Amino acid sequence: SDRVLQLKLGNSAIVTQEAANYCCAYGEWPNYLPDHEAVAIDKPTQPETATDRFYTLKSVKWETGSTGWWWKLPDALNNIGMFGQNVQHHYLYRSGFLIHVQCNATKFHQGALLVVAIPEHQRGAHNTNTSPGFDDIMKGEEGGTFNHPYVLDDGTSLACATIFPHQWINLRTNNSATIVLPWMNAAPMDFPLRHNQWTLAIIPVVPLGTRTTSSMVPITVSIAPMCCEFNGLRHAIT
Amino acid sequence: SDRVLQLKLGNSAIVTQEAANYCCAYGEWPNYLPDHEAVAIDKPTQPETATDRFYTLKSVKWETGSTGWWWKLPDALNNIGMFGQNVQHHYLYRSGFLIHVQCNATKFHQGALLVVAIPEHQRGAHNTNTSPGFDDIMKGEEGGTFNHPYVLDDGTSLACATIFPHQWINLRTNNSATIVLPWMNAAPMDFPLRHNQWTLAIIPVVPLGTRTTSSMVPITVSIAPMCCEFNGLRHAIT
Amino acid sequence: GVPTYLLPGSGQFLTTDDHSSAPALPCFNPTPEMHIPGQVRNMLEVVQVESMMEINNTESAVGMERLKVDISALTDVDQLLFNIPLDIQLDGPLRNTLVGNISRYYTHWSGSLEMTFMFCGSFMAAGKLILCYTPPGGSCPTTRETAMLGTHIVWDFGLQSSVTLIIPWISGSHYRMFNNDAKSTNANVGYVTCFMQTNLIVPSESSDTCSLIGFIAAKDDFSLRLMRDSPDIGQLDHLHAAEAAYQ
Amino acid sequence: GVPTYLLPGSGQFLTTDDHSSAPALPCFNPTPEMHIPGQVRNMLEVVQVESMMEINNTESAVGMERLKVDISALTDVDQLLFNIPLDIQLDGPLRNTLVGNISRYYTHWSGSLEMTFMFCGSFMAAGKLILCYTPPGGSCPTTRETAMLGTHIVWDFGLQSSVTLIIPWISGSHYRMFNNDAKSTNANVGYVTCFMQTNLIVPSESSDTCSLIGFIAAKDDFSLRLMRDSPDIGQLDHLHAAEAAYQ
Amino acid sequence: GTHIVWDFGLQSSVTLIIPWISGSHYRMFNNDAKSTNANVGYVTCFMQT
Amino acid sequence: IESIIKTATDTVKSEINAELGVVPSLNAVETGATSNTEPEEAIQTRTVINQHGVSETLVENFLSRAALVSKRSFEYKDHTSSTADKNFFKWTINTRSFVQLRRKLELFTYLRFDAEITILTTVAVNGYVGLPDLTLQAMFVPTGALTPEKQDSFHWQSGSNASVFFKISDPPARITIPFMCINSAYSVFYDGFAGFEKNGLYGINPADTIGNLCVRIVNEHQPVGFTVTVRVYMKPKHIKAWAPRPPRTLPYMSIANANYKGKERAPNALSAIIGNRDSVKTMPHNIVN
Amino acid sequence: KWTINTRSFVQLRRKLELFTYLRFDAEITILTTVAVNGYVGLPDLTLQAMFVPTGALTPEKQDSFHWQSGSNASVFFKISDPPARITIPFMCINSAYSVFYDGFAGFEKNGLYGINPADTIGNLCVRIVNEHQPVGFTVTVRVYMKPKHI
Amino acid sequence: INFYKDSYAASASKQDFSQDPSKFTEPVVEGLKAAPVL
Amino acid sequence: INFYKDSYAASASKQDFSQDPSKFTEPVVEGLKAAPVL
Ligand SMILES: CC(C)Oc1ccc(C(=O)Nc2cccc3c(-c4ccc(CN)s4)ccnc23)cc1
Ligand SMILES: CC(C)Oc1ccc(C(=O)Nc2cccc3c(-c4ccc(CN)s4)ccnc23)cc1
Repeated sequence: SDRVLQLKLGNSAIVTQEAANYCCAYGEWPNYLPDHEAVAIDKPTQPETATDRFYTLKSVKWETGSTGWWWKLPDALNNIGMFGQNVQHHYLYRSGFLIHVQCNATKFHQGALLVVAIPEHQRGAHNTNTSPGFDDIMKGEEGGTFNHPYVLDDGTSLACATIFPHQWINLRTNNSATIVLPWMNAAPMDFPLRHNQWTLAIIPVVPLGTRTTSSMVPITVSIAPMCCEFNGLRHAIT
Repeated sequence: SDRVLQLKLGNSAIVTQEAANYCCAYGEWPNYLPDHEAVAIDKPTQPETATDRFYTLKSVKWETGSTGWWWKLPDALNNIGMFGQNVQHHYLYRSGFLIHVQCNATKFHQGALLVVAIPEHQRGAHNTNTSPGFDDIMKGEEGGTFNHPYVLDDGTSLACATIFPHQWINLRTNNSATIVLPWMNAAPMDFPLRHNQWTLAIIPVVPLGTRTTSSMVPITVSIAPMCCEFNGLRHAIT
Repeated sequence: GVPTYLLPGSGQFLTTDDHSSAPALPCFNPTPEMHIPGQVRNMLEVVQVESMMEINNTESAVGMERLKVDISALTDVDQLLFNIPLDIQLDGPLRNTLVGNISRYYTHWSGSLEMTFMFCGSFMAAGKLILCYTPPGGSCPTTRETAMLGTHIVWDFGLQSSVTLIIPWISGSHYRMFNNDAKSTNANVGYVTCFMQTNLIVPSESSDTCSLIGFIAAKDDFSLRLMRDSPDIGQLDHLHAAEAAYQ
Repeated sequence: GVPTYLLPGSGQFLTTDDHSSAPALPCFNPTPEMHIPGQVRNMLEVVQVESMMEINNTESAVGMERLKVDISALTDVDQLLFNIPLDIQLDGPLRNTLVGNISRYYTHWSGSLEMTFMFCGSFMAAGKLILCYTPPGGSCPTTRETAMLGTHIVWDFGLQSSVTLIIPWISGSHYRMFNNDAKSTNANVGYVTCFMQTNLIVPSESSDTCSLIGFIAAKDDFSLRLMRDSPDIGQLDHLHAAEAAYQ
Repeated sequence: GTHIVWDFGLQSSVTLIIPWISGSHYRMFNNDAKSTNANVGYVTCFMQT
Repeated sequence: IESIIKTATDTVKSEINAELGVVPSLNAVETGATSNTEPEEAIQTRTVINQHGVSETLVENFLSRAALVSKRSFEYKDHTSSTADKNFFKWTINTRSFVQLRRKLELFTYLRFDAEITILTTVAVNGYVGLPDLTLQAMFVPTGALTPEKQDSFHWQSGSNASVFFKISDPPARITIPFMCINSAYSVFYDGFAGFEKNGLYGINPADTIGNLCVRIVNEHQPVGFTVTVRVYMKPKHIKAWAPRPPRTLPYMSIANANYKGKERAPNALSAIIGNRDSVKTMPHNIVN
Repeated sequence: KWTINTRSFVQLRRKLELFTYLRFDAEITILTTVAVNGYVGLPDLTLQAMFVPTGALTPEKQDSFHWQSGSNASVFFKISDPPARITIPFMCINSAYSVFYDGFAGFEKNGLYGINPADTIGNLCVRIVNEHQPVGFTVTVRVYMKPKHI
Repeated sequence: INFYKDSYAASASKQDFSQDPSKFTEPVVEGLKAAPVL
Repeated sequence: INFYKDSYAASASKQDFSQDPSKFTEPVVEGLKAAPVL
């Protein structure tokens, strides 16, 4: 049962043979906006399979000195495929996300990644009064690296980060993690270029180690937007 | 339907072949004073067709430099026909009004008149602390001219004057305007020589223009008092 | 007697409080009510009445001239004619309007706007205009094929003098704020632009230049919230004769 | 009028009082409620979520390194691996945990704790551990055959990565206190100790050293009482830009 | 495009379906491979990890 | 048609149209009707169930908040040598002196309401001795009643005038005055003259005359002087309003009239109400990235 | 003038920051205390607090006509009174306040990071209504907030 | 709470939700259609 | 005791004893068993 999984969305599918169940954030599932919660009165476009499909980001190398990695949503996808085109042509966006994180190694490797989805991960800067600037936050498809993962770069606590939706990749146990994120905002829709609802954080709480011959151990991130809606059609900001 | 109109009151009738519907101010129609609102206990005279008929004022010439024109009611009619005689012999008056404004030009002319009936158009003076005097206000049959139509001569706003009962004469569209005014006062009757309930304002928001040979383009005002009642018979002030 | 204790806020004068208070004139009979035309019961009835926009708010437009926009025949296709700033909080063509003035007594707003334009050229004048609303996020469009991607109406001059562009309520939040930071994501509405769809075409005996009057009103989906002192009026001194009331 | 008299406490401002008070904005309509994921209604829901213990709170453990314990193959039987101080009031591995941080807003506590340990060695690594809870009264046990007399679980590494030790509520009183006197009979919980039950055994190609992550949560028999200011935060000065709010 | 992410495991083998995506009912076995009546597109394999 | 409106209207979903003879976006402004084009007719819409209340724009709520109508400072001292408000003042009651209330009231032609009056008193020592807890008397003097000449005149015996006595240590004194016009509504504007001769005041309806507020300190003077300031607040309540008006744009000049000058340059100049922009093609706060 | 915020005193800040979104009404208690400048007794002054929403004009002077408060909510209170108290409703333009905001406040890139524009309350303006005395005093105003209906 | 004998002493009456905006927006004698208005 | 006309003026509402801790403790799509979890 819990160990094998197939995810199919649009023209894309993923199989894993070493899942550890999967997380639905706060027990919710993505849905479209109902009429009794709607604000914008124009008829939304709902592209379905053109947007609601897995996009794969660039892989990152797991190293002995890694501090961990982060990507902000929708920012990381705002330039990718038909999701990106709808983002650029529309004032308002709403979606959930399906996050699938991939990392495999041999039975002689050890290491543990915390895979945590943080809502409203407002970052702090270290050792300054000046707030983080636009280019510190808006990393896009490449994402960022943690400066001080021990405090989640926000004066807080890695140890208590399990309060957020999460899984672990413990290389002994499993080689993938899956989190389903609902829409998570104070408004029913948002401008996708100035606010990120979710941050995916991948942090190596136990470092990668082995005594076999070393290999590159990549971590790969695949994200499917779910139930995408767009409102306020205009020219592309792009 | 909406383009042609005939108005018949007493021995007088007006036809127009280019109306733009007509306005009933605040959706009311003129009526006589009912017993449950009456104050003065003497039996009123109700002259009917002797008073409730169109009186035509002197025409004004529309010019390139015109600021617009105004007439106060009942003041403009207080010396005309049997309406004027009843005004002069009676302490108290009440009526509605039917206002019909006339202006025609060729299909090569352009221009737009705002025709607005203002209740209690208390005028200001420009650039002085001294209030307007009697001869600034009481223009009679001739009416007055706007000094600063942009602020309606009362420190206010032509742009927001559409909050009052109004029509436009847009020379492309129509050549007459009609407004029906009910009795509009805080008291059920009034002394007609010291208070004006209504001011007719005609303001050329778009100026008269053409490249045909020029002609005199007059604006003509016809007003019918409606449901006239008079109380407190005495000698004529006259 | 009844045992009692006073709470915080005892003895305060709150200007928005709502209590009964002692009648100074006992047994006074007010004047009977009389029917008066034009009773208003909600201020939203006033903002639904369309009123002229001051679109030509330019130097050398004086007084009444600021309430109209003059259009001429062009020799280049699809040219921009004018744009309208949609800021009700910052000074602009919408401020001195019935919807504008009443809304500036409030802080929060929601709902659709209508702009109506009346063509006031001669009967022989012809033309087509495109009026575009662009939702916020980028710069105001300067070309027709950019503005055409937004919400728009193509207006042909004819027997009906006037066209409406609806500005639909398109917003992430339930309300926007009348914020002095016009570029705030909680405040910016976007832009209205007018382009030639064809051209203004007139015969020799018509005037070569024609005017638009623009009007704005709220629709009945419109709502206002959080009352405030309007910045439209103020005084630095006592008014003339205000002192004489003490003399 | 009604005869009345004021009681003691009339006019006081008690910060935990519970009265209605005058609405400053009459007829204001708040924004409609919208469903948001993750509503919390009792703080006990948060303390039931397991969070990492800082067991390796030693000098030369920096940052993330403090959240794991490294285990190696030994050549002596039944050796002690680590102990966990159970003081939530005094600084120790439990303080910066979800149960810890929320509990430090309160003075009294009752109920069972769970510690979960995840083994993060390679698949080829094998071993058995014994995890012991000792009820209070004496010193922390330093030998396995002493610790074995308390409450314990013997953990075999396998396909299931993680074991729970329950710390059951064993107390004379209904509640304990978060007391700075850790040796008080109203406060001391006792000890958790980990020993080798067998040995960590790994092949040459696995890493010779492996890590445990320890987690703690409350069970749903857990209760907190008497709210207090948490000693986890404080300020000696105004914050940066707090003054600028007056400028 | 259309894809499957394959994790090696106890099940040895993965299927990629090439679905019939065509404007016409049929394609031709045409020696002009670049003809719009003939070209099917491409299959590519990349490292996911 | 009259209806009970508690919330903003719902939006219904709409389809593509393309119907001959139907042109809901065309209008005729010349009729004087406002555009009836609905959003569902201009664009394709979704369904929106709209829960926004409209109660904060009720006319009762818009006007019924307390605003300053009168503010007078006077010397509380031995006045034998003064030439001045000698421990009392008289105020002729009006709503035209403070512009925030004035502009709101002048949005309407007729208003009927009762007036909740709050009297706030504050004291400062003249240039310290502590502040005396004085007793004040406010007395309402209707039309044709005699106003007090002195702090201690027998007019203050108030046999039939309404008086309120209040301490500085009290909460603000509060009373309600009924709607007291001799007409069914107050005339906020009056296009008329107050008397039967030609010299009467323009612009004030005689029917709306309230009277005088006379305020004294009841205490005899102390050996040292103080300055006492009285503030009067009025809240309209039980309001009816008729015939809404274009708002005031130019600064008020006088309490006696609507006279106007404008600011020296825009905003709110007589030549230009809105501040200028470089052209009708210039967007002043244009977003650029 | 004070620009209203919850971030200045750390005990309340840390408790609020345990959550991502909060919806509540704010019970506000205003406590005033006075000391003589370096004795004459303490004056029983009247204070005016006025709430100035976004886009309303703030007072420039103790006696500016902004204090006439035609449409702003004001409370007048004495130092001898119990603390002044009022409730402010939940006033966000969203269904909840954003305690944290991973976003930027404006459509250009230079807007503030980390503050949701939707949660702007406004300004609290407090004056002494009394004219000055011949001698100086120091007046301290303390504002307390209690969330309710959370 | 109102123990005064005069009804004008009462607190404000904020319950009148009747509107008729057509008396300002549509004072035309023949009603508009949803259809050429002229 | 609440004589104010606005319901937000009322005292605090301390009566909501509904909990669902599983949305934080058990957000797994297939529920745990009391039984090997993997
Ligand atoms: C002494 C005490 C027992 O009685 C009183 C009596 C009156 C006052 C006082 O200032 N009232 C007032 C101050 C300001 C205005 C008014 C109004 C207005 C309604 C419409 C207007 C336009 N013209 S004006 C009516 C009644 N009052 C008013 C204070 C105390
Ligand atoms: C003058 C009198 C009549 O009205 C007032 C009005 C306001 C005040 C005052 O300080 N309120 C307040 C002080 C501190 C915080 C707030 C909040 C917040 C909720 C979430 C926040 C995060 N951003 S902030 C909301 C409303 N208020 C607040 C005092 C008196």
